[PDB]
Formats: sequence, C-alpha cells, structure tokens
Amino acid sequence: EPKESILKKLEDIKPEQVKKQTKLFRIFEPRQLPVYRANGEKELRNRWYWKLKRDTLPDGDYDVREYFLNLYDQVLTEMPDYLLLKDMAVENKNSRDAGKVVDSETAAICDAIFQDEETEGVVRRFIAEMRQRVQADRNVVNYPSILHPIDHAFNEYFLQHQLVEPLNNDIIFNYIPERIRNDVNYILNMDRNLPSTARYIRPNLLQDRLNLHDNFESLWDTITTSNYILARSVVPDLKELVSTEAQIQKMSQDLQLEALTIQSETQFLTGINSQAANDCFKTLIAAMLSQRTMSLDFVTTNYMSLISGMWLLTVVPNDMFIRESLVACQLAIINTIIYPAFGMQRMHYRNGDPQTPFQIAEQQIQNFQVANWLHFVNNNQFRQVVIDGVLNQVLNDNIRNGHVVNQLMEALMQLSRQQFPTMPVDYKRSIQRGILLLSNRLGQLVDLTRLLAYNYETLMACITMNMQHVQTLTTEKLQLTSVTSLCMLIGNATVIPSPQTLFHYYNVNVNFHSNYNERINDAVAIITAANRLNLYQKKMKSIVEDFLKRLQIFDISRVPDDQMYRLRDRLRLLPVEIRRLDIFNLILMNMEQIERASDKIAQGVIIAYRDMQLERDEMYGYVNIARNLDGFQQINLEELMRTGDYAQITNMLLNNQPVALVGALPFITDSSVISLVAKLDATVFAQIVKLRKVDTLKPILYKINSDSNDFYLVANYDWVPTSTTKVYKQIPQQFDFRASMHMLTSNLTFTVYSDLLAFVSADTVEPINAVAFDNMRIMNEL
Amino acid sequence: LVSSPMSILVALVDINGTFITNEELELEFSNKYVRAIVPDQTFDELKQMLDNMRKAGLTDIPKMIQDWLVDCSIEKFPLMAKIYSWSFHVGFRKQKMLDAALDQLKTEYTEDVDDEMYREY
Repeated sequence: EPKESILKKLEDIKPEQVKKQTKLFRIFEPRQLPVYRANGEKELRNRWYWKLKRDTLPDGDYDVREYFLNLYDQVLTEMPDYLLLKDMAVENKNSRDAGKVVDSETAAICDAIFQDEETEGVVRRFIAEMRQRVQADRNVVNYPSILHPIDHAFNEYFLQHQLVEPLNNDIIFNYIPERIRNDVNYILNMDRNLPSTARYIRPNLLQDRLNLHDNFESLWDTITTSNYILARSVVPDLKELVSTEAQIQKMSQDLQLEALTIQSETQFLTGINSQAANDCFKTLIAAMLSQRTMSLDFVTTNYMSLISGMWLLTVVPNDMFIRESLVACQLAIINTIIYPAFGMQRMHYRNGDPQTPFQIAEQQIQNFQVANWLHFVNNNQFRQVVIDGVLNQVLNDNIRNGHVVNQLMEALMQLSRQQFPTMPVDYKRSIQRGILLLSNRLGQLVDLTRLLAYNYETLMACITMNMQHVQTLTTEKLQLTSVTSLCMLIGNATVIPSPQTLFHYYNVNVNFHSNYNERINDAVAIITAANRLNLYQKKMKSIVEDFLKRLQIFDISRVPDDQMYRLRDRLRLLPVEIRRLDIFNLILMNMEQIERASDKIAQGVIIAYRDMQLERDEMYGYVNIARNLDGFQQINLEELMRTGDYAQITNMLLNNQPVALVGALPFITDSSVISLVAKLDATVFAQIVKLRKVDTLKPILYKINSDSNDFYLVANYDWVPTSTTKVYKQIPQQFDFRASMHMLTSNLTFTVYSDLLAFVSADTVEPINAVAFDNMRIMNEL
Repeated sequence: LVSSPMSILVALVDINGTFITNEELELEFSNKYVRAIVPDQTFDELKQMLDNMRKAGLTDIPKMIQDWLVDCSIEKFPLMAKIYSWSFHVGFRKQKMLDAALDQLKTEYTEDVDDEMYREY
C-alpha cells in the first residue's frame, strides 16, 4: 500500500477506549409470584423470587457453554475502567432522610416493595433507613443497592478493580522517557498544578509476548514497515544544505571536468541533489530505528558512490544491509579502490562465500590504516542494551562521536599515496579525485556522523517496543548516490527532533503498543475461556482474525489460516490478564446457578417406573421436580447427540430400565390433574426409539395447585399426586430484601485525563549549541 | 464569490507528507504528518462564503464544496482546485477608471494610530 495510508493508519490509533459504568450489571431481578400451601391451595399473599432478567438460555449443554462464553464476552464489555457511584445515584422516594441509592433499578425495586400491601413492616422500615453516606475527608461515598449475590459479586469486582491511578505533576513529568528528560538540549515546563483528585490510566506497555520477530516473517515484515514509515515521518528534515549548483560547480573545479559535461557526468556528479540527501538521512535513521534491512543500489562505474559507500559501511553496522548488496558494494570497493591502489591482483570472490570481501581483504592487505579500517567495518555491530526496560540497538561510541570518520580518512589518505603499479596514471587520478572530493568535507563528515547518531538515539528513546535485530523479508532500497548527496551537501546546520515531534512519536508508539497488548489480552481471554468451557466444535480462526484486524496494520486477506492457527497456539500459552481471569473465574463459579435459574430449560429428566410423590414447593404447589439425580443411572444427552449411538438409550427405554437423561432440555409445563392421572409424562420418550433423536425430547413438568381446572380431585380425595417421571430442575431462590442490600463504596469524585504530555510545554535550545552525549556540540564545522 | 472559499479550504486538509523548497526549484520531500487545526470562527466564515454563493444564484458549486467538506480529503481536493481555476475564466472586469481608482484610493486616515508602532516601522 502507499506509505501515506500506513502512516494514517498508525496515527489514527487512539490510546484506549475508556469504559464508564452507567448502571449496575444485573443477571437477576426480583419477581412477584403466587405461592401455594402444602396442600396446593393458593395463598392470599405472593412472594418475591429471584429470576433471570433475560432468560434466553438455549437447549443442549454445549449451547449452554456457548451461552456462557457469550456472557463472558458481555461482562468483559461491561467491565468499567473506573466508576463513580454518584452518577448512578437516584432518589429513594421512601427514604426518611430523602437519601439516594444505586442504580435506578434498585430504586424501582424499592418502590415496588414499599408500595406493595403484602410487605412486612420491617421491610418498609429497612427501605426507609436506606440512604447514602458521604465521607468527603476520604473522598468516599457509600450507596445502598439491591443486588443478587452474583450481581453483587460482579459489581463489587468492578468497583474494587478499577484501572485509574492518582495523577500529579511528578507523574506527568516521569511519563516522558528518561533519556529525553536527561537530554540538556530540551527545556520542559508546565503551567498547571494537577489536583490531588486527578486520575489517569496507565497503558499496558508489556513487551511482545507473541515474539512475532521469531518465525512470523510476513507479520514481522508488516510491523517493521509500519515502524519504518513512522520513523520516516518523525525524522527531522535537513536544512541549509549546501546549494546543489554551487557544490556541483566546486566539484567540477576539483575534478577539472571538461566544459558542459556536468549534465552528462556519471563518474562523480550523477544523482547529487538535496532531495537525495534528505532521503538518505531519513532512510538511514528510519531503517536503524525500525530495524528494517536495507538494500544498496549503486553503479560500479561511479567512484563517488564507492567512496560514499566506504563512509556508509564505516558508520552503519553492516548487519543492517541485505547480504548480497553489502557483498556487491564491498567487492566493488575492493576491486576498484583498494587492491588496484596496492597493486594486488583483482579479487576473484565466490558468490556464497562464508566471508565478505572486506574480511578477505583485511587478511590480504598489509597497510595498517586500510587493514584497521577494514577490520572495524567487519566487526562494527550494534550493541543490544535494555534501556528503561526496552531493548535497543546502540551504536559504537566511536560512531556516536564521529571518531570513526578519522579512521576511514586515514585509510583514504593511505590510498591516495599509493602508486597503482598496474593501472594507467588516469586511474590513480580518478581515485585521487574521488578521495579528494570526500576529504574536502572531513569536518562535515564528522558532523554528519555525529548528527545521525544523535538523531538516532534521541528518536530511539521514544520507542516502547523491543528493537529486535532480525533480517526482514523485504528491504528498503538505499541508493549510494543519495549517500553521496548527503556527504556532499550537508551543511553546518544542526537539526534535532523537535520536543513535540518526540512526544508525538512516543505517543504513537505507546498507542500502538497498548493496542497490541490489549488485543492480545482479548484474544487470550477468549481462547482460554473457550478451552475451559469445552467448546470442541469451535474453530478459533475468527478470534485470530479479529485480533489481526484490530491490530490495524495487517491486511488479513494476505494472512493464511495456518499462520492464524500458529498465532492461536502462541496466544494459548500466555496467562490471562488478572481482571479478565477473575471475571471468568466468577462466571465459572456461578454458571451452574445462572443456568439453573432459567425457566426455559431443565437440567434433565428422570425416567423412573415407580410412583414417586410430587414434591411440595410453595411457588408450584405439587411439582414433579427432582432436586438431584441420586440413585439413577445417567445418560449424557450431549454425548448421545455427538456420537449418534442410540443403542444404550433404546435398550433402556424398551426394557423400562430407570434412567436419568442429563442435559439442558426444554419442558412442557402442564397444570392439568387429568393429564397427570393419564400419565402423559411417561409417553414422551417413545419418539427417541422411533427416530433416534433427542433434540426433540421435551419432558412434561406438572404444576398442580388450586389454579388447575380439576384441582378438586386433590382436595376431595386427600390424595398426594404421584408421577413416574421427574424433571431434574431447581426451584427459584426467595428474594430477601434485607439480605440483598449492599453498601457499594466508590470515590466521591475525580477527573480522568488521557494525554499527559498535553500538560508539558517543551522547547529546544539553539541548534548551534545543541550537544551530544560527549558534552560537545553535535556540529562544530565553521 | 467563487474564489473566496479556497482561502479557507487550504486550511482544512491535513498534511501527510509534503515538499520543502531548497533552492528555487529544488524540493526535498518530508514524510511529516500535520493535522489541520481549524477554529469555529473559520467554519463560520466558510458558511458565510457559501451563503454568499447561494445568494448570487449558485447551487452546484456550493453543493460541491459542502460535499467535499464531509471528509476534507486531499484526494477529492482536485474538485476544489477545479472550481478555483474555473472561477477566473468568467472574464475580466473592465470597469471605468474612475470607479476602479476610487475603490483603490478609498482611505480612512486617522490621527488615532499607535505612534510607537509607526515610529518603530
């Protein structure tokens, strides 16, 4: 894609969506139901029971586990970053003190209970005593709330595990990278004193847990390309470059060019312009920052390209260049400049040789300056250093102070003094002319090396993800004519990253890192939950697709499925984030209770072949409910549906062998006494033998009480109903108003901030006086 | 009337890379990204300019500008440049020398100027 589109994608990433809770999370609600006496007669007083607010649990145990994975997703969506309960507070109309409660749904329950005529006076007293307590000294507030125990657990976790931390000026200042603060070239200032009640959210700057730099070569190529584009966007632009026309004229005078051949010149002057110099500066710094491999493009007939390549290999570690291009450049330098200078036979270098041309030349060359420069170029490498918790690639200290430029120069000088025994005098003249052009700007070259190093390290301080040095799938093409332009046109103007540019680069890096980590956390949580919920029919490709799409720098159309499943495997070995893990632990603990609260499904059906008395349960009357599957062989309906082998269940149904079919089933609620006497519940299992399907199974639940049309049979015959089948199901829990009151505590008020560096005003010292790590000015040429 | 909006439109497009003059035609290119910061008063002025367009009987040109204002993208800015260039082809305005001059030499000179500023200037 165009680089501009990639930059727009990277700079459009927001810090993180901040979630606020507006209402208490609730899975349950109170519901008033008629109750019945032990003889099945209806009472005049109803009772409040806990019921599912949205009873939508499906049929089949596997589908129930899918439902609970969806519920985990919903809870994670509703989990807030912070919480102020004053926002949820509403007036309790029956409060003695006219106090407040949270949330509005609690107030609705309070009003419904208080206004009800069947309410015990103690409950009304309790509702009258419900009010909030404010402790302004501690910035705390407590509100009464009516919550189911599971609802209370979830909301309490939300309240006690918020993500906001106190914010002050010291925190804002320390949020800046330590190396930027340590730099004496930047002055930082503030004009605000943040209040003690200010808050902020720390980004999750954990280092790469997927290690995409290892064996995810295409994804790593995309990541490195994005980093390269961002680095190019933030690298400062060269200014006060030597006038291209004036420098070209000076070079023509030095080369003693024939008149009018400046346009046609291709040995020294081709490709020299300010655009190429600026592009070289940007390419070098951006490639080093993003650790993107570079490819050298040059024409062997251009001697200036070879001398600029000598300088480039002196200053840039050679691991930054693709091997073939580096080998070609070194071979051209050796066979055009060094060996002909010393009269050595042209190197016959083998493609694929374990040694680079410079490594061979170092052994073969007797001159000490040339051999020393060759050895340094051979061994010049980055140093891996963990600085401020981030892995970085650090240049050699002699590169940072531009001292290597002297070593190279020494070699060049020794090459200018050689006789070139086997070459015509014009060849020596051409090499001397190229060396003269480069060495007329020795001070500028030292300044340029120091400037490159300083800009590199200053922008490196702003990187939050580890600088992993690994060769990339694709390269960035660097033309040696651009290096020649940079060498020949760089002035004495010091360009260093602007403080606001550094802050923007750091913020973009932080946002990308935080997005990476948060999407990793989401994917890991979903994968681990699906594994712990035994969702064996679930293909996790969608999770990885969502993860990669939310990373927002990969085009998933180019990502095959095997790579996504490798990503799944790597994510599966990572621990779950503490908040998500605890939420999932709560869901695992309470999913049985949540499922058994459903009125749409039953937990099973016990097919006995003896008369079992219907149970007395005040909210049903007489009901053929089984509280447990004790004393019955269990057939797992999920396993039966998965395997399709109906031999066992068919044999048990044909032989009238008592059994319990276990699994989320729908049931028919039949309140007819005549239906119970007719034994219809025992007639609903023949279809299993007929069709060998259990998804159609729908056991009958009897609900016998005075509301039944023929309840007189129960009343007029002192008869306790019996049935041969039972529904494995639970009875609802009574809603006790006092036991459901919890004082939710939160902070009374605070303000949350997002962009800390918006509070920092930063300026640069005069560039003429900007200093490097060695306390000397970056550029000293005049 | 038609060329007025351009003076504000240039301020509504973010920079995603740009050129930088070096010497008289030489450009070095930057990948620098700059967001367009536009106050509400400028948007009010642009609204007034479009209202002036419509008060003169223009319907298509202000509609085009409004459509471009949805995204303020540089990819569709060629239409804005097209309108700007087309505005100048409605001919010259060869009014009388008297009126044109009087418009030129329409001055309101005052003794109430900042003496310090004028002395420094």
